[PDB]
Amino acid sequence: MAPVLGYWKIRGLAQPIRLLLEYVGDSYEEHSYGRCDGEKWQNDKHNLGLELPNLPYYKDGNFSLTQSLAILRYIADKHNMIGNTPVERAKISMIEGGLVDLRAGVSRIAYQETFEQLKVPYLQQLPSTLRMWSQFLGNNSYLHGSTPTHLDFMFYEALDVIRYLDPTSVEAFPNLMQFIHRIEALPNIKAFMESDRFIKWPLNGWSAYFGGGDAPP
Amino acid sequence: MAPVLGYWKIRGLAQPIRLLLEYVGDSYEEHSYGRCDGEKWQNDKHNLGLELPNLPYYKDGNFSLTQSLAILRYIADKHNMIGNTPVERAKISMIEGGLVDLRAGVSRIAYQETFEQLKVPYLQQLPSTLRMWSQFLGNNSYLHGSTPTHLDFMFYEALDVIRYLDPTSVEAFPNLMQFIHRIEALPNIKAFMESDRFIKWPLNGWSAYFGGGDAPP
Ligand SMILES: N[C@@H](CCC(=O)N[C@@H](CS)C(=O)NCC(=O)O)C(=O)O
Ligand SMILES: N[C@@H](CCC(=O)N[C@@H](CS)C(=O)NCC(=O)O)C(=O)O
Ligand SMILES: [Zn+2]
Ligand SMILES: [Zn+2]
Repeated sequence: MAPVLGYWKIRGLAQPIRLLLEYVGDSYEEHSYGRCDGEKWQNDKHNLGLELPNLPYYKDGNFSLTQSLAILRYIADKHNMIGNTPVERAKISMIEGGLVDLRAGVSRIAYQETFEQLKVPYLQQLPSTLRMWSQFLGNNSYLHGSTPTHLDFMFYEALDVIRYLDPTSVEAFPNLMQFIHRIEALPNIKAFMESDRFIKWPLNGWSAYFGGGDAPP
Repeated sequence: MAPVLGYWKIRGLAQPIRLLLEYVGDSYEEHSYGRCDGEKWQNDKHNLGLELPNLPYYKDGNFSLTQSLAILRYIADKHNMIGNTPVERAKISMIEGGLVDLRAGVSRIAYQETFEQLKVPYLQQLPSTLRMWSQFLGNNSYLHGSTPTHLDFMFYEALDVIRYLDPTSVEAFPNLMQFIHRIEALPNIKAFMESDRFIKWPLNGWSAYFGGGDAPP
């Protein structure tokens, strides 16, 4: 019995954790809740023993966790990706926070029925947001240090979702386009994404007006 | 030139940082932006050399940070409050993310015109969330370990903001009320709350329909 990752059968908040685990090659099992599996989650949520029940959850025998960033960080920490001194640990936590915000900017408007109109000031403001990430990355291959960390898988998934929302926005920054292909070329990431384990869709929860439904529109 | 904390002159995301800095008694300068000090922020932002510009920011010498949780954790890390093992560190990250959600539940709805109608489902769901937190605190004085951490100040603030929105919701859980009085009695915190540094209002941005404007309604 490997460590279990529990989440909706969507990319959402779990995709970076899935990408990280496949990158480092660790053993894990997913317990995936499909669109009609709400009751089953209601049962686990009551019975699993989670101290702060939520999705996603992570459970390895008696040890359990909720909160996407806590679970990412637990795996990142087992691999020495959360930095070495108070200054570095803090820098890494900043970058995390910004990447949380970058993904959630999509999430915040994607469930709204007025998505198509919220999209317009979203795209007016996005170039300055992408510019800041594009300048922060500069000509480094990765966000922090010289090898892939959890930060890169957060950043990847946010850039891939935004590129699907509006490709021209992301194409204005050559280094963010090259980052995207660099991650998809990491051999473990490429093998994952070619496997039947990979959830390509939906981006958000099924009920979203952008990146929802069972299949791309 | 002690450490600068920069933020709008609101409680919002920085209040727990102020309460923590106060609690450990470390020296710090606040640069506050008032409701029409927005142009000022843009100019400062221009010069602060922030890698990922935002508010709140924290700056000490040539070390700068954004993201509220990363600032909180840097201060907490310098005081041994982020945990001393991988399981522990992770657990603390999970509680933080929970507390981020707890406070953001109010912000999500507070800016909308339709706040008063969003409020109805919110308070339908609120007792089982408060119940989750009440059981997790259980008999302890503090959320994690036996002395106060950044966690407690995040929790205190979120509880106070919810107390305001609906006093009857929080009064149902005696251990949570006691928690609030405990935090309030802490000598450095009492002194802080009696000083004219202390920001009691607004809870959120001035433009919010709840916990906004110039004064309690
Ligand atoms: N801040 C949390 C958000 C988790 C959350 O909101 N989960 C949603 C799906 S994205 C959910 O279905 N939670 C379980 C529930 O509502 O019972 C995190 O990062 O894990
Ligand atoms: N997740 C971020 C959110 C920061 C944020 O949105 N800050 C707002 C105020 S609460 C802001 O005014 N940012 C300044 C700017 O965008 O220039 C954090 O926790 O610090
Ligand atoms: Zn590993
Ligand atoms: Zn100190």
